[PDB]
Amino acid sequence: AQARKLVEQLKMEANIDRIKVSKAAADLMAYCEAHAKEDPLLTPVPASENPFREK
Amino acid sequence: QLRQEAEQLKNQIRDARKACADATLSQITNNIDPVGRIQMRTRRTLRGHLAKIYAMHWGTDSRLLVSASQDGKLIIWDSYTTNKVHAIPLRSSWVMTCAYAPSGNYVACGGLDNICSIYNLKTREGNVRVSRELAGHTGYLSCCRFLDDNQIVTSSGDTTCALWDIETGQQTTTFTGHTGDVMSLSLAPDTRLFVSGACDASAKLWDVREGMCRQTFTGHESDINAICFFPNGNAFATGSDDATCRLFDLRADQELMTYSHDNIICGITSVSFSKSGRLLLAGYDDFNCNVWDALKADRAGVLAGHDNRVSCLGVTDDGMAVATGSWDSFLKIWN
Amino acid sequence: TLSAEDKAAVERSKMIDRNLREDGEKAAREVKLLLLGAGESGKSTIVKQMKIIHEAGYSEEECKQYKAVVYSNTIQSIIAIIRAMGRSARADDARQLFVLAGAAEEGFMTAELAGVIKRLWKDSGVQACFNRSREYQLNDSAAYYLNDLDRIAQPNYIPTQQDVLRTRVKTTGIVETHFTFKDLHFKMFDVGGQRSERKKWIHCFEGVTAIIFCVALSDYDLVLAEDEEMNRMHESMKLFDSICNNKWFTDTSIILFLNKKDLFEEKIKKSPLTICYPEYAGSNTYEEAAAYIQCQFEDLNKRKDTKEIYTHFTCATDTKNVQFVFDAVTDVIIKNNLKDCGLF
Amino acid sequence: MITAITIMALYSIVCVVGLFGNFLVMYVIVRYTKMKTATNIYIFNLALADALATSTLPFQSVNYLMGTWPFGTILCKIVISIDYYNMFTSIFTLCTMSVDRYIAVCHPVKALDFRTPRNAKIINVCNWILSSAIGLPVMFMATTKYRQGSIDCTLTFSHPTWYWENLLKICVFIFAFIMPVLIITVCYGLMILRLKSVRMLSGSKEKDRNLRRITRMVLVVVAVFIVCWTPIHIYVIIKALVTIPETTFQTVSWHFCIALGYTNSCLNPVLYAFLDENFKRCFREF
Ligand SMILES: CC(C)CCC[C@@H](C)[C@H]1CC[C@H]2[C@@H]3CC=C4C[C@@H](O)CC[C@]4(C)[C@H]3CC[C@]12C
Ligand SMILES: CC(C)CCC[C@@H](C)[C@H]1CC[C@H]2[C@@H]3CC=C4C[C@@H](O)CC[C@]4(C)[C@H]3CC[C@]12C
Ligand SMILES: Nc1nc2c(ncn2[C@@H]2O[C@H](COP(=O)(O)OP(O)(O)=S)[C@@H](O)[C@H]2O)c(=O)[nH]1
Ligand SMILES: C=CCN1CC[C@]23c4c5ccc(O)c4O[C@H]2C(=O)CC[C@@]3(O)[C@H]1C5
Repeated sequence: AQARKLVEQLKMEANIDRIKVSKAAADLMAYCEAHAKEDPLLTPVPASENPFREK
Repeated sequence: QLRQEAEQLKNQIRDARKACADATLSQITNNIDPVGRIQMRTRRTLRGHLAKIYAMHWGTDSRLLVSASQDGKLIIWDSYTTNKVHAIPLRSSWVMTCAYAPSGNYVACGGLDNICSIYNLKTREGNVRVSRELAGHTGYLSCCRFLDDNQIVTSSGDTTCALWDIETGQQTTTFTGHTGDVMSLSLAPDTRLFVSGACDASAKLWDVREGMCRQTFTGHESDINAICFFPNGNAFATGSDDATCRLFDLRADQELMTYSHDNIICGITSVSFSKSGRLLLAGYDDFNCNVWDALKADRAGVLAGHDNRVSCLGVTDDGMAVATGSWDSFLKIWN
Repeated sequence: TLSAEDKAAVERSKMIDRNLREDGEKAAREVKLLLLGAGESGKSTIVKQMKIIHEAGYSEEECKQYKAVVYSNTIQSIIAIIRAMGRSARADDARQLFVLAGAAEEGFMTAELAGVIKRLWKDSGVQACFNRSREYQLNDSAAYYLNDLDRIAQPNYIPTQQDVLRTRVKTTGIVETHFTFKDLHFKMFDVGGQRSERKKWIHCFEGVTAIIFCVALSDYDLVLAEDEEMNRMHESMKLFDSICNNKWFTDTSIILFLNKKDLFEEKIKKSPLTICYPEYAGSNTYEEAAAYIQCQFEDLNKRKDTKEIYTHFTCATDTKNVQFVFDAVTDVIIKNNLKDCGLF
Repeated sequence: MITAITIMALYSIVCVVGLFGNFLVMYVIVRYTKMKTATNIYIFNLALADALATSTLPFQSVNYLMGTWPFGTILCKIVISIDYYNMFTSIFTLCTMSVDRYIAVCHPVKALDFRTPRNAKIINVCNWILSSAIGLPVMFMATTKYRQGSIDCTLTFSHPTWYWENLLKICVFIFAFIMPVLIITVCYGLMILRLKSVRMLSGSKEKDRNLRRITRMVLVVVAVFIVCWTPIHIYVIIKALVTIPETTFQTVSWHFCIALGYTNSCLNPVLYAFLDENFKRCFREF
């Protein structure tokens, strides 16, 4: 009962489409340097617009 | 019998994965400039807990977060002015999960009481009440996430995930298939998928709609303690106990990048991503968070200042903050 | 420069700070006991012989929370019975749709609750519909709420303490028992429900005052039903070994309760004592056998210079069992106060 | 000839060692360890009392060296006032620290809800207030007099000089000698008996070593306090009882009694903070 449903679950996980590692890593990197000028952690934003300042 | 059939077609699956690999992520990012060394300072220390913090979730308004500890208190903080907006007295002190709704109207918690409590933050009386308690699980509730105002997905100790409906209290969908205790789940940015990891050192992606596992990822060997989707939803990162964070993948279904070092042999409790996705922040058991480069697999900086083990972590939605809660009743927001 | 909004925010946060202050100072006076035990070791008897208070605590805060739970359960039950009606009685159906819309629009309690407790009891087919609804799984106390809620209609109704019990979901896992004994408060936890992996919630305690590890004495010659190859006292010993040699429990005191005493006295006379311990054959009496069991169970403390074990033999009534718990706890409190005073 | 030189040198060394020890204790208790536990508040206030008690020592040393008081009237008004203040603050914080340990041992259930930091704060506030409530009746009467062409500012009393003077003498004697020795011995003796009866310190070599170390470091506390405060009180009471001929021997004995009291004030941080195991834990981490 459990073994047959495990077999069919893992065999329907078998037949799915896969793109190459190069394409997925490439567009992950492309997403990385498409928002790089927006992320405040990578490039520290000026303290004038920073809402976390000493009072 | 059919055990050999399962073994040989699993052999077919990871043979297809091996044939699908032609270049690692190291070689495709071997020419980009690194982030170098980044320095982050604690602008806000959120004192007010008196016990061991275990969970933290930010808010969509990027200003209010919530954290839970072992004193039976669920404190909604303020990142801007350091103000305790709410502090709910919990009916179960043993909790290690807390969630914050995308609308900001609801907050969740759960733990060894097998109950996913939901609290209404904007009742007509002005205080915080209890709306619905989600019963049906037989194990400790490790991570819950709010899909919307109506649905919430939970990971339990009974090796099954569950999708709930708030006004009925019934699991509309059950996500079975884990041969081990699921400890963390992360919702997709498009709220159509979610991926969870378990003690069997495997991660599984599920469809919220049709309720069946699509992919499995067996990169880790110890367990899975944390998991977090990429901002675009095409990858995720996994924390574990063998001193390794692994960046898995969806459309290619392998282990892309290994974030491990030979001096940080402690475990990992928490992972999060920034807005750009280039900065994977991971909490560790050696009392400090490590900041990793999600493309170069090297440490950029260390978030010290916690004298006890870091337990929970989260990057805010607009990327301007990183809150780390740890086992010393304090939270720390960094820039 | 901050005005009324920030001033009110600061005042509210100060109030939260004070509330956390008294709550933490109250929780510091408690004593946390972690009650362990193997299969049918006798934890239920230990719990039930300390029957003083179990539902006592934050009674005012309890009754002011689950009102939304009550309203949501009532609206779920009425929409469930409306849906189970399908798949001369239309005016009340329109009334039920109206109270459905009112509950979707909150509406508090002034108008909708009076209508929903008035119109439901006028008809006679409601009981038949509820009986037909039992084919599928529904709320276990829907009609119970219906016939024990219509008697009161106050905006802040406090009928009984039983309402808090019936609305709150019973905890399958961690179990809380809070009793007091000689001006000191005890909070005992039963972890019998949690049966997945203890390695990921034993650290969730990490600092309880004492452990109440219970062992049945008469399981020395008994064997488990799981493959019929494991002795029950041997797995009790291995659980005690895992608890004693634990990184989270390295200095806490363990109070071993050897519970099945009269059954042990019955078993010694007809059964040999060499089944559990083949290397031991000293006597056949109750005293030496029980003492040898206790001695072979206390040497599992691999760090005897810091951790203390207080072993007691309890059988049936034993008012002095709680006294033994209190003595061990006050010894632990003395050690903690000496640690706090820079003496120990 | 050289008696003044050696007593000035001994005053100087006891003053600098006391000030350095109390400053180290204050530095550690502010920077390295915090002030959250009640005993930390107690040792902080003891450190302040000892540091402010020994800060008047250069004034008295140069008063003896120059044979006169060239510091005016208000300066020694506050010096004698702060000396009477500081002896009572240090003595009373020793008394309340011993009471604290006795409560933590013999009454554990009550010490759960009594040994809170705010309770220690209000006890210490009442301590310095009650020391001030008898140091301020000295503030309004100490003054500078002239005798034999030299300046001295011993405190001067009303028209019944002997009655008020001896009332002050017997009151400070009974309070700051009979009150601490009785309280300290009864509290520490009951604590040591209860530790002898308790399980965790008996029945093993390590446990008996721990119990013997606790008894040793309590008995050395009582012994150092009694020995260092014991010659000055009875010497003052026999100077007040019978007249004494003026000799070099009585001057050197008086100065050695003063030095022994200030040596207690100097050695309190050594046997009260450095011998605490929490401070040892803080020290071994760096
Ligand atoms: C300088 C001299 C002459 C004046 C008298 C000083 C008195 C008023 C001072 C000296 C030491 C002080 C205490 C030192 C430390 C603390 C801890 C703090 O968290 C609350 C106040 C409290 C308890 C202080 C109260 C006031 C105090 C007793
Ligand atoms: C209680 C024990 C431990 C110590 C007692 C010490 C005191 C009481 C002793 C020690 C040295 C003593 C002094 C030594 C010498 C002299 C000179 C003599 O012409 C008059 C008495 C006088 C001034 C003594 C007074 C009492 C004295 C101060
Ligand atoms: N004759 C006799 N019976 C005893 C004695 N003490 C306990 N029991 C029974 O032992 C079972 C343990 O069940 P329990 O619920 O604790 O199991 P658990 O580990 O899952 S919580 C209970 O039914 C008790 O009547 C005793 O002295 N004499
Ligand atoms: C060791 C120094 C403490 N001092 C406190 C005040 C005083 C003193 C001591 C003991 C008993 C007293 O009555 C008394 O008053 C004072 C006095 O007469 C000169 C000696 C002292 O400065 C000294 C010790």
